[PDB]
Amino acid sequence: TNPSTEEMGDDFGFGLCPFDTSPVVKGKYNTTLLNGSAFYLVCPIGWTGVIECTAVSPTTLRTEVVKTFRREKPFPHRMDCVTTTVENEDLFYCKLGGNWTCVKGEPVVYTGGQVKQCKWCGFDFNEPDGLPHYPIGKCILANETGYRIVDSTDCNRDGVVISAKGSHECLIGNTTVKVHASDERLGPMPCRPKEIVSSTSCTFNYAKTLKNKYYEPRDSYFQQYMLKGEYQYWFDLD
Amino acid sequence: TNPSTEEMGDDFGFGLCPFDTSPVVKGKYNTTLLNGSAFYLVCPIGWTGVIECTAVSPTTLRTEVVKTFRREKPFPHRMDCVTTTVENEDLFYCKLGGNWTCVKGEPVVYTGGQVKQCKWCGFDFNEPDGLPHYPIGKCILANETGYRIVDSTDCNRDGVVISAKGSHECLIGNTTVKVHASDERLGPMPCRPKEIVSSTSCTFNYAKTLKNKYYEPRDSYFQQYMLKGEYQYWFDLD
Repeated sequence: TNPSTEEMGDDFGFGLCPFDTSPVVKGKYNTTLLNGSAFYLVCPIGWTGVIECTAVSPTTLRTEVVKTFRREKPFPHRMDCVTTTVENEDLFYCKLGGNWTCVKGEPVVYTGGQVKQCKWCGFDFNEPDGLPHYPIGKCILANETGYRIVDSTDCNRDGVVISAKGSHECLIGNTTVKVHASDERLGPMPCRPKEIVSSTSCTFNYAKTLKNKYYEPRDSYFQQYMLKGEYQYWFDLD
Repeated sequence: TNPSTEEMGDDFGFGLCPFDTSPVVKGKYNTTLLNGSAFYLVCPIGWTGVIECTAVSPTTLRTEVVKTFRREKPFPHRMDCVTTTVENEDLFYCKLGGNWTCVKGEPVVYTGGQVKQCKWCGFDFNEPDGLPHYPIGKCILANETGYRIVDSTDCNRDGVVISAKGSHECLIGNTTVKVHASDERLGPMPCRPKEIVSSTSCTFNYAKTLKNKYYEPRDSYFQQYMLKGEYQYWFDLD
């Protein structure tokens, strides 16, 4: 008295205000567990702030300070915190702090492991089948509950775009996925077809497609995607 | 006498030995009508040399030239001197000489008129709908007996050459021209095919082509000449 200064080292975290003073908060962000007398703060990584175990006269009008806990340098990572909160379902990496304090920043890029879910342009699958390269779009692991970005492929495969509204469905891997066209030239749909509806000598089987687009595989007796204009057929003779 | 010298006129014809003497001809071509003690010269178009009334006396053997008739510059054309013969079935421009005296040579040449037969690669031809330009190769009229000569586009029209031994029956005009292959790259069949064969549930026709050559026309449906490698096909898809 009056004032003081306790050079707050890195491993600061908990102490006791002196005479049951009424402390306050004024710094950079909000990450307090203030009691009313002593205190206890939660994962103050990168937190520049201070508090004065104050005093105030009710009757008269003045307010002083008996102990200042000052700070000017960052706090590196410390005890058991989490560097990754959530947002809707994206795993933005915790920028300025820890749990429930997590200020947002960048998304978490991909390093390695073994995946268990993947989502893209408005659809989600589970295994390599049908996709040009696995991983893609964005994915996650079995342990967690939010996605990790990695790639940013264009919802497009030469004229064919994977939106989420209109028109003809088709199955990549194992899941129904919508698709929306663009041009009108030759173009291989990357999505295996929906329903094979049919109807020895001259036998034919056929599906449903868009304009001038072919879907794998080619017919046997012709070796040329028997396109047509709206239906890619599949012939078979005796 | 002795040894005259009758420079026969440019309009010479009938012959007249004197006091009985079997003639002897020593000319360029072979165009002398020998009729006893009197010759007759029919069409000597550009012919020189000499011809002499030689006599034979059985006592001594002093052959005596009494009447020698001579021509000093080539003879012109006059009356019934046909200068247009043939060989088997091939006309040739009779260089020098007329009736039964066609020392043939260079070929005839076209210039117009009114035709009704043309010939090319092992098969005779009639109507214009087909070969790239009517007429072509060699042709004749209705009055003559043999063909002329005007053009010579080789019997090779895009990959395929046309010859005489099989192996596929394809038609042009109203004829029936044989044809054989030669390479693999995509080429257009220049002869409408012969027999159509079929095989509603899935109606379709098929004939025979070769490797990658297409018999016109394309089905409006798949709007591209289909093929297998050994056949070309035709649907009716209502």
